[PDB]
Amino acid sequence: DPLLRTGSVFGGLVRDVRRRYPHYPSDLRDALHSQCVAAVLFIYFAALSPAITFGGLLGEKTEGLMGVSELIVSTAVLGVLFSLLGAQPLLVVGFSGPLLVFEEAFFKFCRAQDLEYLTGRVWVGLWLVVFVLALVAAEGSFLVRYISPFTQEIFAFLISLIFIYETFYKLYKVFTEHPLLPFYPPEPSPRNQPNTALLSLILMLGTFFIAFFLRKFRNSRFLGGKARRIIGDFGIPISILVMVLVDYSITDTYTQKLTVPTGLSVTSPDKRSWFIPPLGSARPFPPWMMVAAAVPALLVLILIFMETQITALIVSQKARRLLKGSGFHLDLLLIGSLGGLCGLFGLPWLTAATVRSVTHVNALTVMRTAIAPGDKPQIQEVREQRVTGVLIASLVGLSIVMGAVLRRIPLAVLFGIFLYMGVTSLSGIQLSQRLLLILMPAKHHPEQPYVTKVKTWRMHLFTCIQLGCIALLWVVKSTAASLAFPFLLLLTVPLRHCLLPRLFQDRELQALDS
Amino acid sequence: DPLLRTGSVFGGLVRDVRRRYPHYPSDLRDALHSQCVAAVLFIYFAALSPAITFGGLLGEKTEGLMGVSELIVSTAVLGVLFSLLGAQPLLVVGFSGPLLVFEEAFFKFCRAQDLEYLTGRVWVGLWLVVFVLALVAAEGSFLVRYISPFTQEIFAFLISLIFIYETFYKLYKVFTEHPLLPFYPPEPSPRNQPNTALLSLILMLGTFFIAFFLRKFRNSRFLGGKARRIIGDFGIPISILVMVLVDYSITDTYTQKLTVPTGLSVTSPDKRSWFIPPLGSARPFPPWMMVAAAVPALLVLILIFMETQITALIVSQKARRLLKGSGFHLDLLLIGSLGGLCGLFGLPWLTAATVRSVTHVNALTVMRTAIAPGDKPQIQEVREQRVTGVLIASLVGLSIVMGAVLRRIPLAVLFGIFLYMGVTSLSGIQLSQRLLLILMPAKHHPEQPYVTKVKTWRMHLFTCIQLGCIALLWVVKSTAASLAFPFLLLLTVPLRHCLLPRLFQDRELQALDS
Ligand SMILES: O=S(=O)(O)c1cc(NCS)ccc1CCc1ccc(NCS)cc1S(=O)(=O)O
Ligand SMILES: O=S(=O)(O)c1cc(NCS)ccc1CCc1ccc(NCS)cc1S(=O)(=O)O
Repeated sequence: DPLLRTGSVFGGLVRDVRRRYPHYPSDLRDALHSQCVAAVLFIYFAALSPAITFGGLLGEKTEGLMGVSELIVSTAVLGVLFSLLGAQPLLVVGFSGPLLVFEEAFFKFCRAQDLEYLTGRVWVGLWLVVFVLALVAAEGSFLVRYISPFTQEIFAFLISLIFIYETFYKLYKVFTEHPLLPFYPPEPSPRNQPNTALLSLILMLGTFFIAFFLRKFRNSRFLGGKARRIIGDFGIPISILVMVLVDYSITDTYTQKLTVPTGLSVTSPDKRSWFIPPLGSARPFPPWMMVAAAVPALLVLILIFMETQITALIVSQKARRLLKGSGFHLDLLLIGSLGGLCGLFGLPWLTAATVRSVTHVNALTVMRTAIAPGDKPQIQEVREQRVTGVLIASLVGLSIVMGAVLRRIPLAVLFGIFLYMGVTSLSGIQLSQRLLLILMPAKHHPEQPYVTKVKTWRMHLFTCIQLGCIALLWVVKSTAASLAFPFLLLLTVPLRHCLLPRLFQDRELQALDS
Repeated sequence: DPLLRTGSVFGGLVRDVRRRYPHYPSDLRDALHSQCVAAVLFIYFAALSPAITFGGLLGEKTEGLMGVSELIVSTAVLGVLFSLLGAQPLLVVGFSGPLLVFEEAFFKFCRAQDLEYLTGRVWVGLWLVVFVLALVAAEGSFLVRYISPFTQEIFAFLISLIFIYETFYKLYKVFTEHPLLPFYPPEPSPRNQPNTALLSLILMLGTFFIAFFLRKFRNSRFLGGKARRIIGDFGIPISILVMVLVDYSITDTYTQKLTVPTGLSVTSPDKRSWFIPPLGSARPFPPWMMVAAAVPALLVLILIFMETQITALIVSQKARRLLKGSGFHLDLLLIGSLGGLCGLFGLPWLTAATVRSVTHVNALTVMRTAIAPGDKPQIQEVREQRVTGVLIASLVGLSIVMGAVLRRIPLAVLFGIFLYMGVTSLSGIQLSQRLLLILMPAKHHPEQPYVTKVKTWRMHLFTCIQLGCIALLWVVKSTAASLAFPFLLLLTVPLRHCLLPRLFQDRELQALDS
């Protein structure tokens, strides 16, 4: 019962520490195997590229005040610290879209009001630290028990769908950069090149298909058990290596490759330095902003809380075989304090990543080798340790001095890897199965509790409600009011706890929503 | 059994006619369904393109004396006649590689000895007719009982492997004429075009994958049974239509398309006419060639007999549920007489096609709708009728006046269709399963009679012997002694009936070889 209120200050944090910290030698010892290496290799590529993309976008939006190096430094430091001190070291911290939206809006507000951007960020971080400490002190992390699988399913489905849509847009943009033309006259990124877009499509599809086939090969009967396990562990590294070699063999055509800033330096050394004075560099900071910086701190707190808590709820589900423990009080305090302290150095705030953490947990899941003939395998154990997160964060940080190797890796292989990750992420959601059940006839439905105890027409209405909520949420972030997305997401708890029982019966709700 | 000798002249032919001909109204009536349309649409494309390819090759080899229109006319006429009068109307007649080799060798011999080519072909055809009549009269078609599944599996495996290899050398060739170049300066088939090879590869892979996925969709649970059956029947037409539409949407890039001669005319109207005088056109024909034309007739008879009889053996296997009957005496007489009469008009000889007939039978197989969960589907029936062959031959003949539609179909879609056909053809051979069994561990082998009653190491030796025979046969036709391939193939019957019992036991041979 980690969500029970004790009535004493710092009680939940004390319970979390006392529950988790004794297992530390086990955490250090569990990581000696070959699956951890494959997980590290996969998740390092899964985590490095979003840093580059969001650093480029941030540099575009904030006129070069924050760039790629800032995001890389923040990711490395925060990930290392959280993995070393967290109670759930299987979470992956990084930048996300809502944080980018908030940063852009805050930059617009600061520019409109003739204020300094980084000093305002500093005071926002300080107020966020104060608010997070106050919230943790009052055991405010017990509201998580009010978050039903309704909201969790909606959030996960929307996040994975958005992830998938963005990979396809970045391929489309390749083809508009390099259209297929009848004539290519002979001649600052290259433009209007032949054989580029089709080769990128081929590389993406090949990487995806090799990864899928090697994943399917695990449950076959060919070769020995040890060889099957080893080959299935390293399916994604094998796909990446094979497609990189295929791309390297062809030396006539231009393909876009990974680029990283070289050296540890700020993006714009003339405009700013590493340390941001809290009282102002060129102008005094007015005290009224010093006082009024609480509201953006409140918005950041709401964003970080909702994201981290929903991710922690999804990761620690009972069907996923999580044993060593869970952290609902320590992780929030760690993330909030580190984010608030990051403001003094002009570094962006971070949160828990949903797709990356889910993929990290999936990569470490061990299935039973005694697979029943013609039966779906079941989870044997999940390996819990602290080495993988530290190694991933260290590699992300050290990627700055490893640009020579990274310049040989095309982006289409990473596009295929992202497609594989997004497709795999959608298979662990009950909404996916209840959406597949719509196409099949009613006489072929499995023996799930929401099939036998609920009428067929009364079960499809729940799925329709969830789909409508997801569509409304996507429509709202598409527009310019995307800053109100978290409030709209938290609004689904009153909907389930006040309006849903008025339509459905308690028995139906107990089986459908569990 | 139809393989028993009666002791009277024309006894086997009389028995075959009396067994098969009463079912004629059933043969005409069985064709009223939707699967026949899909089979016709698939096999028409399966049959038309080899005529074009072999017509081009024949025109190259014979200096334009025989071309594409001659092959089309021969295919149409012989197919229509055989389907109307045959006892096994599920066979598909057409040109093959061995026939091309014989024609090239005969042309070389005629050129070296200063003789006319078509008159020699006329006399070869007449001697072939005489030999076929003599062989059929003496009940010589009872030697087919000495052809064990050893030879049948060897032949089928080799033929399918060659088919697949040739589909990948015509894409390699497609890439070779259109290499990927850094620069494409603007400047008789087009050459050195951009975006052609990669687009052809994409079209091939897309057609193959759509066909495979739609074939897999048959055994799923989505949608109703009727919709599943209808969609699975038309998987290959749907793949072809979708990929043709995709290619048509892109109008910037050059792709090679189907071309057919227009009008009904001889390839070289100046050199020859439709009728070949048997006494000589420009020079008298020496009687010594008139007498000595028996040996090439013997070679042609051996080739046609072996190919047609092996194909008929493979098609009429007991596991394939053939009911209306089989023809071992009527089909040989029909094919031999029609081929011999074809010589007078300067048309090439035809034989039964293995891959095309196997695909034709597979396309008309009906599987039981009561599919057991987690179990292989069972064959319910095979639709035996005469309409499909007549329609396919008529369409092949009429394709001359339908070039406008045919010019919009790229060849890469057909390459993908050929790959699908070749892959599907290899799944009905026991050698395929016994070759898959090598990779799997000995504790996972099924309960087939060649597993339980034979030691594991003693069964792998039979597969090695078969593979060595196949490799030797392929090596022999690669070289210039490919005219002796049929003799080498028939040499495998003494090997099985004289040498194999000296090594294996009676029980081992009975279990391993049917
Ligand atoms: O976070 S994602 O990995 O899906 C992502 C990937 C790319 N490119 C390939 S790494 C580009 C953008 C995104 C995230 C886009 C996004 C997601 C959620 C929200 N919520 C807004 S309240 C907003 C965005 S936004 O950046 O398009 O505004
Ligand atoms: O008969 S096939 O459909 O495999 C074929 C197809 C193509 N091109 C695409 S339709 C080209 C050639 C062939 C057949 C080649 C062949 C097959 C068997 C033999 N054995 C007789 S000794 C010989 C040949 S050959 O034409 O290469 O000599």
